[PDB]
Parts: sequence; structure tokens; C-alpha cells
Amino acid sequence: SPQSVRALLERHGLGQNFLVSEAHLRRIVEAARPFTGPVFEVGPGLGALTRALLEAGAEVTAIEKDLRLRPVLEETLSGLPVRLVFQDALLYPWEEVPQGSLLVANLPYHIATPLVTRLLKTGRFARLVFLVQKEVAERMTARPKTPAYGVLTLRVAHHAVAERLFDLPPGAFFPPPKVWSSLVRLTPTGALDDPGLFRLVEAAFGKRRKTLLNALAAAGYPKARVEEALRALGLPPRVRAEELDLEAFRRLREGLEGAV
Repeated sequence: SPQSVRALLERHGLGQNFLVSEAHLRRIVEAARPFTGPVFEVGPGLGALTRALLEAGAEVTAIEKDLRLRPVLEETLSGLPVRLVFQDALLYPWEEVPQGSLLVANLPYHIATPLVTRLLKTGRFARLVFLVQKEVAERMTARPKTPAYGVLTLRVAHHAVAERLFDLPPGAFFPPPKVWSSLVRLTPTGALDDPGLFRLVEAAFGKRRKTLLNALAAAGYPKARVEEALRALGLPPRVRAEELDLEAFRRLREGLEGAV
């Protein structure tokens, strides 16, 4: 099986960490069920997760930037009808997928946050299940008042219910990577962007060493108006941004309406 991987590669001529362990595949696919809409996978690689998905009866469009893997993917998915697209993941037209679609994917570190933020803002998906480097998972699912908490945690919570389901070790892949990976499931609520809310949240976390009062003041918020907003909401004068959950940021936004 690691030899089978190596032979496959050598057969076709061939830089990445391919997700390969059949046992871990079960759980990702299970995590994605039910398949109530079509499924989009980024980075099929050798096609191992694509295979498990197709055999589970998902209808899969797999989007692969490396055309050199087309023969590989053809060989590995034979018997299974799939749509293969060769395109950069962030340039694929995500705003055009069927409403109700799912993402199920092993995501490269560099693409994961931009791609998930983009998909959440479309408001178009039923469910996003993906593997990501653990530290990216912790931000997406962080608790207030921990170092992984920040804008990204609040972006995800605004759009979706977020779960970190389990970690996967390097032996899940070949070659094995030098990081822990995590399987995240996000379940969109149907909430779309709130650009005004996210201007406030970005400013709040802008000056990470200050009270929220003084970080907002440094972003241009009129200072006495912020002291008033915080005290009417019953917050400590010296409260920090990482202490506010999404509800508190909403209530703060309403109290600062027009500030601007």
C-alpha cells in the first residue's frame, strides 16, 4: 500500500502530501453525510478521498490544479463517474455552484483560510467538511480569551456552526507531513455577510495589546461614545476584544451605530 502509492507515482512519472489512509477516509466521508446536494472536492490528488466519496453515493466535482495527476485520477477512479476540473482552487467559480452543495476536501495550508472564508460568504453551501492543519482548525473553532481567538473565529461563527471533529497524524498521508491535521465541519446557517459588523470586529482586534476601548479609539471610534457603549452593555471599562463573543460584538455594533 505505501508501495502501491509509490508504484502508482512511478508508473505515471511523478511534490505534495497525498491523503491515503483508508481508515481515516471512512470518518471524513461519514462526517459529510447525508449527501443532500452535490459535493465539491479541492485537491483530489491520487483520488483516494474522491473514491470513498463516490462509493458512498456522492455526486462529486473534483477540482485539481496539477494536470499531471489527470492520468493518475483516471486510473484510480475507474468505474466511478466523477467530474474532474483542472483549475486553481480560488479561481474556480464558487459563487456558481448549486445552492445546497457540500465541500469535502483535504485543504492545503495556504489556501484553506481564504477558500473557507469565501465559501462561507457565498451563503450557498449546506455543509463544509475539510482537513486542515491543526492550528487553522483551532482558530476556526476557538473559545473567547484564548490565543487562537480572533477575527477568523468570529467570521466562521457568524456564518456557521463550527465543530472540530478529530485530529489526523502524518501517517494519514504519503509522504507524511510535519504537522498535525484536523477534520473540521462547518454547518452554514444561511446567514450572509454583515460587512458593518466585520469592520467593527477587525478594528477591535487591530491593536491586539490594548483594551478594546483604546483599540477602537485608535481605529477612529469616538472615545466617549465607546465608553458609553461598553458601560450601557455592562462590560468592564478595560475589557479586551478577545473577551467578547459574537453576540457581544453585535450588541456593541448596535450601540455604536453611526460612530462611524
